[PDB]
Amino acid sequence: VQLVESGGGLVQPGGSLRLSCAASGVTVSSNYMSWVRQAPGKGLEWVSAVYSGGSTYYADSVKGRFTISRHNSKNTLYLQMKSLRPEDTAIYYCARLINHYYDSSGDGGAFDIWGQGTMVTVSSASTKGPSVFPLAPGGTAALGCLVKDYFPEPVTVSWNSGALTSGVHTFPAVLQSSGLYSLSSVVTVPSSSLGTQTYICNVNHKPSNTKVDKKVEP
Amino acid sequence: LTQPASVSGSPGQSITISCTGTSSDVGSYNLVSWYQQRPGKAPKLILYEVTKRPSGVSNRFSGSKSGNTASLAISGLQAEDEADYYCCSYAGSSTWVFGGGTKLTVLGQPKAAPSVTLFPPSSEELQANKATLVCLISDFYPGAVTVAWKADSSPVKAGVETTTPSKQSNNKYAASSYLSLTPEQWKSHRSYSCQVTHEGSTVEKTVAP
Amino acid sequence: TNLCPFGEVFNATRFASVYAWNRKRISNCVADYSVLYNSASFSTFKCYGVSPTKLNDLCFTNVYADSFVIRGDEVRQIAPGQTGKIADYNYKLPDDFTGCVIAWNSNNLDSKVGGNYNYLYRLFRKSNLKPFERDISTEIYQAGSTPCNGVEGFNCYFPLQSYGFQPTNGVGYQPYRVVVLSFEATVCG
Repeated sequence: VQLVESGGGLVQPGGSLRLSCAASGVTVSSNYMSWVRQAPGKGLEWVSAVYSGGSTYYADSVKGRFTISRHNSKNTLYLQMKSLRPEDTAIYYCARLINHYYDSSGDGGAFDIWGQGTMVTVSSASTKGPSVFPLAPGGTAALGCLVKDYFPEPVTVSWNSGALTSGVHTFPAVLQSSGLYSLSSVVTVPSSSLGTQTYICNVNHKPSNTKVDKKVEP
Repeated sequence: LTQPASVSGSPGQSITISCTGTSSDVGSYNLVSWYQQRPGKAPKLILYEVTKRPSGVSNRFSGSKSGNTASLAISGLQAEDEADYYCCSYAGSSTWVFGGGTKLTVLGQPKAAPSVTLFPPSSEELQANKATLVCLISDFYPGAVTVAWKADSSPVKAGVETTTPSKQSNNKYAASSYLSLTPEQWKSHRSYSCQVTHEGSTVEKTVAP
Repeated sequence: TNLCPFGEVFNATRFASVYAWNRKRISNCVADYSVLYNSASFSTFKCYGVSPTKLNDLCFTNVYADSFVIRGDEVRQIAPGQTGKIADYNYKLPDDFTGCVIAWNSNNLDSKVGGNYNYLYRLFRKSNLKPFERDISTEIYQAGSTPCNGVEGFNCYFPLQSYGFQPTNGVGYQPYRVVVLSFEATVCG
């Protein structure tokens, strides 16, 4: 039935974290297990496996820093991480690895039961509110707000206090080398209206108690 | 392991998705598996030992191996098969290696070129000794673009951040690219350009101080 | 003129693991199997050649006393014709077995709070033992088609498994000590 992960969070470079994978309806001590990780927007990467007799194996990018283990009394698998690097930021899945005795015909060698995943962010960034910049602007004009350098996600953007939603495209954020996020919102409005109607974007970043209004003018 | 980044098919068509490893990976063992992944969800096993299907996986999905290359074939392609697909292989000595992933699109509307809006740095941002170029990319289908920036004529890699594509409510895609810039760099060049290539044809926008 | 030292095997302080079962040769003595039978309340003492009282009449060239520890629910496998991890990978009797199988619960001695892991049994083997064969090798067992390269890993198992004798174990998982008497003339009743 189920593998329920926990323990993920935010940690600074060189910090430590212990992930847990609590099993239900399968016995961890009777199974090959693995940890597989997925950086945001990237592919799956195998990280670690435990087999019989306590034998354990690891990806090169992880040797000496991570340790897989289990507690039979809790029916739980663990991943203990140390010396965390920014490139260790990922969703971490635990999975069951079937083997020869799964059907006693073939070798198995695949991950059939997967945890939900738990997010691990390795960053030295601090909670920080965004700087908001207007992006001033045929039949239609595009105008915008740049919501720059905030941490962490998310941020709320609205236009004219929520009354302007038609033609609004708010874009998912990007992450910079600095560790901070930026995103933008644009509204397409009739360009005949640019002299008569006003346009204000409203930015709310709750982690930093930051609320900003910015008038967007030609 | 090496997979195509993208694969396209119309409903009812048949596709194939390849996965190339080495004599050490796909070539040495019959332990290839495949996984389907939907946004925000965990991977789901659909093939293992090269060709076998878990209970509950439709036999529209089938797998094979030849030399160092495994293949995943999907017939009677349905809308629900739009997802990411990953191959995996035993890599010797109790280790495992995944392919980079392939994004399968089930074509459900005609191809569409990206719509591009480029904003230069605002006055207020410049007055704070910073500058950002903002390239917003809308209405493209399927959802794969590459973005290249040019200061005047020369390519820029440093200071560029581009988002993954994201599905709009009309099932086309949007993306963002940012160029972080010095105020002097912004004032000094005659122009900057963000070039969005979609399906081998490029849309460009250009701004100037 | 003197008795056989059956207490040297039965009342021994430590017992072998089953995969490395002890054999003690017994010879040049007089053996009364009726006092051995009534020496304790054994949970098992079953003879396959002839009975205890019958044995006090015979003479044998040699008697052998094999001894070891297993868990309760495996005591049924110490019998001719049986199958299972124990009868096939650890200790096997000839089908044509003339002797006695003697066992008793050992929970007070051989279990430990938090577990005794000193007692082992062979879980994996590529083929069955022969009757009275002993295998104490410790090669990595290759369960699948990929090489083990001499270490534990994917489908590659250390072949011995430990019992975890805890005093609170269910009776099928409690330790039992076993003595098997073989009768192949130095030993008489």
